[PDB]
Amino acid sequence: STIEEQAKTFLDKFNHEAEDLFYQSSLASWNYNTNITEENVQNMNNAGDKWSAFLKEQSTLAQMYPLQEIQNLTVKLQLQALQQNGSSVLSEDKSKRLNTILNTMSTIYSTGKVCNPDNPQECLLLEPGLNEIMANSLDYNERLWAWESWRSEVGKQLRPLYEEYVVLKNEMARANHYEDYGDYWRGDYEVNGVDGYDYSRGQLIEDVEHTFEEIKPLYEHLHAYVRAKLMNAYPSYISPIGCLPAHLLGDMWGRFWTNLYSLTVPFGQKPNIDVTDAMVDQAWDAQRIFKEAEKFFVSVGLPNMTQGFWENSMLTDPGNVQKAVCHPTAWDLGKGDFRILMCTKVTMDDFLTAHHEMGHIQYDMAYAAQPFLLRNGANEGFHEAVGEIMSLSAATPKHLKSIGLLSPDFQEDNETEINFLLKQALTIVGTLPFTYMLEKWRWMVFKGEIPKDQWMKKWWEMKREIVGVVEPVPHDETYCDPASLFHVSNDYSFIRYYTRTLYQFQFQEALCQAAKHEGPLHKCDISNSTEAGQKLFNMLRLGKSEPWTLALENVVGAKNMNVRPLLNYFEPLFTWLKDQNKNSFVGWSTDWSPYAD
Amino acid sequence: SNNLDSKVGGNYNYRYRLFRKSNLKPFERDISTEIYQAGSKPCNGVEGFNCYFPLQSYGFQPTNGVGYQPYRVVVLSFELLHAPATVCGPKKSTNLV
Repeated sequence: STIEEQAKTFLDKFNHEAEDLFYQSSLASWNYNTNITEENVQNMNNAGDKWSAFLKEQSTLAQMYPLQEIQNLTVKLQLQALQQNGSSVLSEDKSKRLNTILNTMSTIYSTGKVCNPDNPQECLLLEPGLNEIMANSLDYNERLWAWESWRSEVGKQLRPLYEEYVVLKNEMARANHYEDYGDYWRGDYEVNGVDGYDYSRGQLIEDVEHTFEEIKPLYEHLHAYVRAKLMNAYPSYISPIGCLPAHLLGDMWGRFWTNLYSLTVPFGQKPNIDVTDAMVDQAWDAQRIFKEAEKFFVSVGLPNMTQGFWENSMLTDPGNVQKAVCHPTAWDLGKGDFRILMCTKVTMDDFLTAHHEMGHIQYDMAYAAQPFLLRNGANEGFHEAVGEIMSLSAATPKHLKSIGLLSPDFQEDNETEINFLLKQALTIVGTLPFTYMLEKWRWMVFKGEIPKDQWMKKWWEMKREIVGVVEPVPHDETYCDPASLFHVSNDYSFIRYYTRTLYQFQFQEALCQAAKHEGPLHKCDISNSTEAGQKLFNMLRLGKSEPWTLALENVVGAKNMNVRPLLNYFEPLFTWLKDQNKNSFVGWSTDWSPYAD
Repeated sequence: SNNLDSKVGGNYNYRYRLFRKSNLKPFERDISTEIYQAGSKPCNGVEGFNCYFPLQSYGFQPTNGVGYQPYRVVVLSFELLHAPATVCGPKKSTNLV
């Protein structure tokens, strides 16, 4: 009768055909990751190309239904996915050139290497060679050579390729009614047509700016703690008031301080929680670790797994002849068929990794009943943040003592919790401004505020101001540091890490309140709390059918990102950092550099 | 019947209707392939803008879940009519004293 039946009928036609087609590509990827061969990679690529072609052919009818007078949010969200053209707006020459740029940029990133000036015949590749130098090795020269030569060998080669990527992508986004490809990434959280829950694209830039100022009190104290500790290892290069060198952060990109835990132990004489021996003594295996991990999910009140889930999952690498991908990855094969790939070992490192991938399944399995176009997450933050809150509560010693891994005689004290708490801050607190730094720089590059020649100049400027980091050797305009990152060269969004981090503690504070927990969040454990899982499943089942702000309003107590649950998590850490920073300077000084004279 | 009716690629022999111009009656059967016309324009026997082919096949693949696997369903409708009765189950019988 009316026009409404066209969209309601067409989406049902797409949701029927695109469902099996998408699964044919997903199961083909499962078959490839389970057996890396020449036949499976072709089935994976032939299936993906087939489904991708189906999306463009269906966009013809999607654009013939204007959403101007339509108030149905379900019809609006589903058609907007197909109504957009994306890279199809430009000619094949510009689209093919873009793919050649990313394929060329990804290859130069993967094939990077550095050998010593004294030993040219042993050049170490990006992985595992150079990564261990920034992570494990404590030598000042090995970390400096790996950093500077990487920027010269890989950073310079990726500088010119990054130009057409920014230029070609800006033309793509601008044709799709965007300001730039930076705003294109900000469109993920877009919400239009809802009273009290609308969200503009530019609001993300204000959220990271506001929350960064609220993270600064915790970041400035930890930075002084890390500088004071690293100054003991490198006193002839690090000033007690200056900045931290870039090659002493812990990685080849300056994102995490997790590798600096050995150099920044709060109490190297006190013990820590580790059940690697308890599981081996209790005769645990890859299946029992997963099976006992499921008891945590059912205890909190979340749905249990099926027989097809466990029977068809991968627990180990099936030989070198049929070598599978041992990377943890939660798979949604479709039609209720969910599986996980992991080469699990008996250790606490894989104990929490099991809950992480199992947490991803609880996300996807919740909204599995939604339509195909709506059977996805509302944003990038909700996908990965829900997986961490379940594993972190499992890492709490209260759960381990209940299951029987950590013995009950283990003493718990504030001195011991700071070891686990500050180790986490090196990963969280030492990463929050770095993502805000990168995405702020990248967002300005897509918009065009920073000239192409001033990349290294403005990048080094932001490093001293935002994070307080300085390079080991000065770089001229021919360098391009952030383009050498995996997410940048492979066309990925890194702002999700910042949003996922703040969303992680927001959901944790919501579930810790659902567990009737008191005190800081670092000692929180939601085990055996049936209301905890019930509160989460009410949110996971939404998928992308409702606004993302609505899921946060009735769960975590806000519509945007917030630092309130971060400080409560690191509440006693702020006191500890305050005492250790008594003989140092909170914050940093942009006038100091390791190559100063 | 997942181990019996499921087929690699989907059992295309078992199909079903997604849309119809009117709601069926109790125990009604309609196997027409008429195009569901929503707008004032004619479908001319082909789907498109405001037109849709109402029948589609099932995706009964062996990898389906409990909610999508095939289930051999049978409905048993009874009729209490003025006409005489014809069939009831076996009556108990015992020894002869």
